[PDB]
Amino acid sequence: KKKLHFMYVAAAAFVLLFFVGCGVLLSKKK
Repeated sequence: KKKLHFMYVAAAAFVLLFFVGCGVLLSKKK
């Protein structure tokens, strides 16, 4: 469970780079 608290939050910070790359995809949808 502790892994979901710290080891996880640390992920949401890095993995964010993959979620931000989709931003352009949405703005492209027309």
